Amino acid sequence: CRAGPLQWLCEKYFG
Repeated sequence: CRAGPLQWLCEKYFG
């Protein structure tokens, strides 16, 4: 995961 632009996305959706 891109730990900035997608960080929120990865945590929320992708666990």
